[PDB]
Amino acid sequence: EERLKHYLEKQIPARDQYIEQMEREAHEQQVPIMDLLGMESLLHLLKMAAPARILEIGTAIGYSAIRMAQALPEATIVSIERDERRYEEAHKHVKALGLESRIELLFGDALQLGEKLELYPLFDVLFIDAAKGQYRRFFDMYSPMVRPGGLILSDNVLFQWLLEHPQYDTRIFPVGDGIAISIKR
Amino acid sequence: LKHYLEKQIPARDQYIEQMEREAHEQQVPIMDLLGMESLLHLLKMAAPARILEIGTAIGYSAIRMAQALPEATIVSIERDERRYEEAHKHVKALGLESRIELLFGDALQLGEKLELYPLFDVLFIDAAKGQYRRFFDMYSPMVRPGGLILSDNVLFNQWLLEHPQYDTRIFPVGDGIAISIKREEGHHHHHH
Ligand SMILES: [Mg+2]
Ligand SMILES: [Zn+2]
Ligand SMILES: [Zn+2]
Ligand SMILES: [Zn+2]
Ligand SMILES: [Zn+2]
Ligand SMILES: [Zn+2]
Ligand SMILES: [Zn+2]
Ligand SMILES: [Zn+2]
Ligand SMILES: [Zn+2]
Repeated sequence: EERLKHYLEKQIPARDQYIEQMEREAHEQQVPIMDLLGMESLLHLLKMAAPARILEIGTAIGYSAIRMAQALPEATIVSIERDERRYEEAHKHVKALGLESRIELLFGDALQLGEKLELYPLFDVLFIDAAKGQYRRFFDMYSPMVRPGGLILSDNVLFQWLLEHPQYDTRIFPVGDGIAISIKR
Repeated sequence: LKHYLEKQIPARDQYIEQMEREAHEQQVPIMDLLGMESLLHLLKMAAPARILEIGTAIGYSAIRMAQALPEATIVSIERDERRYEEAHKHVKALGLESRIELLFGDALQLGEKLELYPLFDVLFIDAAKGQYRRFFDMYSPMVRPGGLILSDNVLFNQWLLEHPQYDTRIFPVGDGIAISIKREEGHHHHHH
């Protein structure tokens, strides 16, 4: 509701000038990114969970990975990105902010990166956007890489096997178009 | 979407359901069901070991948190003698006495007692109950860095939002829940 959203949106502080330009670039180049309010909510949920390690599927231009790394200065992010041009942009944006060492960008097809990643230590958080497709495939491949007690955040989940998945305690939260928060048993 | 979220509620133990109807029929402060379910999920996500609550009422929130977090301990403070006695019986009913410690007293008079306890991961207070700000100031130093202060009934706030030692956001669930995350000479002047 506009009243409530006006109230909640006035609470959003300014980002780094470089980050605000990234937001403009994404709009200009029709690259979806999370809305400012949804993003502040997600970053707050992550701060509450206090993760050391985050795996994100679908880097795009690196906006979400950079926002997370900046909000969680002691976390490390691994982010997977298909395409070279978005991947290339993302790499430069990460480097621009000196975040190479805390954001590992993997290029490219998450489907043939799972063999690499299974030698990594378990992740505290997995972030997947159901809207980028192959949702069931990435959940299956990467959920085993999340620690017990850990979180899978599924953006756009409703846009049932998840909700009824025996190993996960799942609830949908009103962030953006609905985000599933699944806590691993 | 918002209609789907409206219905997102699993059945509670019959005894808990009876406590809910009782709170309603007897007009005892109780967290609304959708806010409660969201709060419990956020707590599970944060995995706190030690929770302090100011305002036990009849023990509904203490009980539901203890049930959601089987490893955690809860300390809860209530000033109304009738409510405290009822809460104590409900806690006993459910076999939860070893994990829920109920204190009868005025929280604003119990600071020195509570200082003795180990730091809490979560402080739960109610923006709709009296003395909210005094409770915040008094008990926030008893929360660990990185810990949470959760405030119920925040929408249905400037001082809270700009209080320096906390990173606070308001979540639009139930009646509004604020989640505040705790941040980490004289003659001497001669000679130096
Ligand atoms: Mg309420
Ligand atoms: Zn750029
Ligand atoms: Zn390939
Ligand atoms: Zn929408
Ligand atoms: Zn009524
Ligand atoms: Zn839950
Ligand atoms: Zn009763
Ligand atoms: Zn204060
Ligand atoms: Zn209400």
